[PDB]
Amino acid sequence: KLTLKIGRAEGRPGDTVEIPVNLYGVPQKGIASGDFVVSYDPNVLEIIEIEPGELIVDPNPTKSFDTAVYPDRKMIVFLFAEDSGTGAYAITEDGVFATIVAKVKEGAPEGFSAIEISEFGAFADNDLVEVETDLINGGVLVTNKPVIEGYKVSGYILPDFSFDATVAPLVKAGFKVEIVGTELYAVTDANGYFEITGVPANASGYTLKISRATYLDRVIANVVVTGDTSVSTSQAPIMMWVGDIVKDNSINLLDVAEVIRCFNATKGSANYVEELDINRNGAINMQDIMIVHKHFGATSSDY
Amino acid sequence: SSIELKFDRNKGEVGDILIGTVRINNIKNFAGFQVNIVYDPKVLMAVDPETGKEFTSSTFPPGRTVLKNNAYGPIQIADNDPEKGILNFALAYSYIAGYKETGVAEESGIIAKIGFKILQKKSTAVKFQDTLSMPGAISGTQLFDWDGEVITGYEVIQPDVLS
Ligand SMILES: [Ca+2]
Ligand SMILES: [Ca+2]
Ligand SMILES: [Cl-]
Repeated sequence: KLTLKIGRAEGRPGDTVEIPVNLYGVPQKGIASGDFVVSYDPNVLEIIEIEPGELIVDPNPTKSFDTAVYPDRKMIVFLFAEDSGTGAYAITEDGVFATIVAKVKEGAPEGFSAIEISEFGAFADNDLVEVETDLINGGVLVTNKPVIEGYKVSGYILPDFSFDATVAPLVKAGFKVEIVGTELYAVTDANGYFEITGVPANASGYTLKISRATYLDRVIANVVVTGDTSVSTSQAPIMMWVGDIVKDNSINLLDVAEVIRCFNATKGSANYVEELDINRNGAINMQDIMIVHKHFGATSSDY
Repeated sequence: SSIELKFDRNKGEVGDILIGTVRINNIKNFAGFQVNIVYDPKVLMAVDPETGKEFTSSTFPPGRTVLKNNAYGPIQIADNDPEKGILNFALAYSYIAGYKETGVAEESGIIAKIGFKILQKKSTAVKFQDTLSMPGAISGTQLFDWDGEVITGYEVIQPDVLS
């Protein structure tokens, strides 16, 4: 059964949206003519243009298909009449009859803004016989919720040592997680959380590189992205080992030697280097060294 | 569970050397330590207990009977201020995960022997004392296990006054 459907779109104020006008159940005899009027809310939408759809087969589509946009009347007039005079440019298949290209206005109210077939004349086939037709209204869902293409890769990271609430925000924050071979990255927040959005689909798998000054780089290979991907949870975080201070991807004596150069320094003193204060308690001492020792002799592969 | 400083002799003449022995007792899974020790440098001079050679800023006390297996990479650090009567030193195994795997913890032993040469026969005290660079220490002592964690819940046994 012949049906004319105004489609749906979703946008934020300022977005350009495309609202398809579809025809279904087109008779075997084809459709040679049609006329109808759509009403819209010009508070929400500025119509930019109406593109003839794939169903419009006139090489000069404007000769068979035209619209008249009347913003003051809140109306778009659609007129179709196969221009060949012999049935050649009659609509013969179901599909997109036209595309309404509209800009959602800069300070437009939110909510669903209906686009409705407010007046309908007739669709008639090549023999001028009127075809009985169903009407379906549509519109644009205007919200302020952002939509990102591509996927979110997220997770939790935790340093492997003991610390309390006075320093948790300092030691949990600042891990860089990089998607290797891209410019995509995230930095952990005060809770050890990171998320990278807009990550392209890749079922072959990404490698993630987790890095931070004084930490042993961690590489997580084969991260498959076919959707939003969580690589770890706050209860079972990705652990990171501190002690790669002289950066050679190994925790060894040169790393400990660097802490010793600041041995017993306290926050505010000449020789205090905040990075060497492993546990950030305000003093550089054997307690910091013993944290380094937790993973002594370790290299990135040992994770 | 304790750490103690104790002297072999509590009396002496100018020029004698009193041997202060730092000892740990029943310290579970012990793998390292740091201590801060204060004395009055007008009365006592920190010296090697066997040679009488005077301590400098970098002198690490000899004589420990624990953490002596070079397989686990002991690292010793001294940061004394003899002019101000302060000894501060620390030693630990670096390969604690290897020491742990062996499964035999050295929980009692000597960690330092320190001579104090008598400069004056004046009543005087030597003691573990807290210091700014060791927050959370137990009277200027920090002991560490083979997991690299601070050990708590032990007594610090100070020596009696040296009269
Ligand atoms: Ca290193
Ligand atoms: Ca510290
Ligand atoms: Cl892990």
